[PDB]
Amino acid sequence: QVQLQQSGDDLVKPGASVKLSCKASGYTVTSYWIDWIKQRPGQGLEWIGRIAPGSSNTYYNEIFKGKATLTVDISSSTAYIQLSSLSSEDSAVYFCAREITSATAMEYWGQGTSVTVSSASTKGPSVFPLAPSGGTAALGCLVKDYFPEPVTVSWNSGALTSGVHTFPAVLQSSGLYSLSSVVTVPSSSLGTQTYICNVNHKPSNTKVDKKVEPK
Amino acid sequence: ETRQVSMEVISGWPNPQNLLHIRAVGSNSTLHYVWSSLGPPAVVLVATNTTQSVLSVNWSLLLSPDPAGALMVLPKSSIQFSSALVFTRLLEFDSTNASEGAQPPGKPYPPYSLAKFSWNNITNSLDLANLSADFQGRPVDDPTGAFANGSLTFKVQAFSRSGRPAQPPRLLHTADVCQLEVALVGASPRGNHSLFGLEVATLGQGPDCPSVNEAPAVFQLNQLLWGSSPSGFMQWRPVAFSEEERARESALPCQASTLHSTLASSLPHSPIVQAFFGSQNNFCAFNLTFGAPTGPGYWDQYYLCWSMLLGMGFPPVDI
Amino acid sequence: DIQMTQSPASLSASVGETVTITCRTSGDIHSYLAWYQQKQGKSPQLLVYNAKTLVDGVPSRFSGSGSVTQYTLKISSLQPEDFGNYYCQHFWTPPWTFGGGTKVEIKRTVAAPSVFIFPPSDEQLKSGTASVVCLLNNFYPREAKVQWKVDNALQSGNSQESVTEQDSKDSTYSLSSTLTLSKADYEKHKVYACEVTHQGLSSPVTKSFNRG
Ligand code: NA
Ligand code: NA
Ligand code: NA
Ligand code: NA
Repeated sequence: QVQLQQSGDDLVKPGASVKLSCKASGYTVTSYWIDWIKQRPGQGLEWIGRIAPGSSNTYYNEIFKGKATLTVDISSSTAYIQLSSLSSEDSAVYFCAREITSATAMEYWGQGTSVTVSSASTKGPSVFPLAPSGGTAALGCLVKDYFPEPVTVSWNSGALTSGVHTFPAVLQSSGLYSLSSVVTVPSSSLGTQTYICNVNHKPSNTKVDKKVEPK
Repeated sequence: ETRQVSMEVISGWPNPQNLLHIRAVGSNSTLHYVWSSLGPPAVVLVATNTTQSVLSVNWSLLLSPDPAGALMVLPKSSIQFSSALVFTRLLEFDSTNASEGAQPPGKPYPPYSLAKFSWNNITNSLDLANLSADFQGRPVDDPTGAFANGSLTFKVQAFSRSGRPAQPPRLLHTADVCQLEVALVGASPRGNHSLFGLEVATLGQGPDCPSVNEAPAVFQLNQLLWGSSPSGFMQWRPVAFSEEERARESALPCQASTLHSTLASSLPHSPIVQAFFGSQNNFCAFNLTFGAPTGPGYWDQYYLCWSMLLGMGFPPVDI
Repeated sequence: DIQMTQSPASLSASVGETVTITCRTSGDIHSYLAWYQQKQGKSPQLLVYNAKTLVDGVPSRFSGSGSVTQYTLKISSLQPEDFGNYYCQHFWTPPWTFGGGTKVEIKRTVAAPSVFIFPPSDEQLKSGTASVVCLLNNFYPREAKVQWKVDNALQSGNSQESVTEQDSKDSTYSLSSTLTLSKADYEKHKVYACEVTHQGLSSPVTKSFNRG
């Protein structure tokens, strides 16, 4: 029932600002502090600061003073972080989290919002099937030529999870990303069970379902 | 309306410390106050809905590096309210050229942490007919000899029924409060024109802090409520006295700063609060400062007395 | 500030073993210390707070202890799902920084990959490019070699690989290799093959198709 719902992944230009949001629900928003945490790709966690939603009282890590501004809108139970004067070092996933009652841990975390700082244009993916050629077959989707990261891929709207592998994206020589998601299934299911990969690229608002069939 | 009050001094070995348990039993409730001078002077306040709640003390755990759980009121399910009040620092300001009502009141000296005081043994002071005891102390390290003939005293008194003492400031009590009198006596100021004060911290409810709710100052009343009544509260008059007999002419203003949300790490560490509550970061701190830059002061006789009430339930209606 | 040293930065252990991660601080933090686990692609999850309090729902094989400047996370009877990154965080003097992290890797038996090959889709071929995909599924350890052959000619410089982190059920890796040709180049040749070398195989395994 406690949920922190963060805004969609973003592409932002060098030197611009961006405001990320985190909507809290399932509890009284003014009774707990909210923190923001930064994670660069492949790197560890960095504490940005905290805000008390009732008063807007804040503490900041000195490293982010003037980069980050925390605010809250109490009526909509929404926490915001404004990131200003963006550069490449700001490309990261930003998590909102709710403190525990005692204010000595972060208990509930949002899913994170990825920000990529670049002058390049956003581009949604093309999705192509990887069609199935002891009694297990592999099939998948090729999610190609998108920018920036990330994309998310699910199979049969989340109903298929076992045997799924979604690979890390690779940056192609074009400057666009590509990835594959694959699943192993019973070879005997292939004429009777439909397999659909569901792709979401939030920076371009591109959402695609691709049915994957024996050729 | 009335309560049966028991008071016990609870001692242990090794490393004896002052711990005072006041238990004020009503018809269907008990109020517990646990006062201590282990760390900065502190009180843990617990209200229960049983006449049979008890305090457990594990002395070896209380004195260890991780004292969480060493103090308990049982059964835990009976607890209706719990909090703490800590007196963290004795403040001192040079008020030469400051104006009355300034914040800060003067140029601050380095505060005395009350966690670094040593205390007399409270056993001797316990007066069961008056329901009182006192904690009297001085800094352990005093290279200047400022407390060579000085001390800071916290006098605690409980009450079985409602009443109004004759002695100023004549705060109306009920059976739901203790009275605390704090007195600084005979310590040397570090310069002329010193205003003294106290930093007080409470354990807050959620992230934010309550405000002080507010006739000459001798008939005025300030009140701080932890939450909507019934709940913890403190009440005091905005006056202190600069002479032991508390003549009206010796009265000084007592100004309270605004309450600030404060982390544990910005206060002297309290093993008592950590024993009862575990690690917590929601404190609310404020400074009380006594006196104006001119007029009566601590400087007259090196004497300052201030009184307050601390309670649980509905505040005394002092009118 | 408080300086925190989390150690070790990485550890490798087998299922069923007990391991420990230590966080040392520069000053007494009075048990204001939490531990998190973070799995690949997920938010961190709180395991223990106040040095030693286990969060409800977290398995009892996780325990924390410590006081003053020395704090320890212990994982008893390590399971495959324990793979991932762990972080301490203090809540004493701000800033409330994190330890540098500990990557926990799971040792397991050698397992050879299952290999699959995928021709480009007709949909893709319409747009002038061809991607050929080779999947190496569920293998251990991670070292593996994939070579592409097109009409029996070894390819170089026109492929890219990607590899998963260890699987949370069986501790294996999976790998994709993608060969990228222009459509013209794809339609000039017949036989597309990927050849896979790995410790767990007696000799290289080759999967191929003929365009069509
Ligand atoms: Na966003
Ligand atoms: Na002094
Ligand atoms: Na204390
Ligand atoms: Na005086």
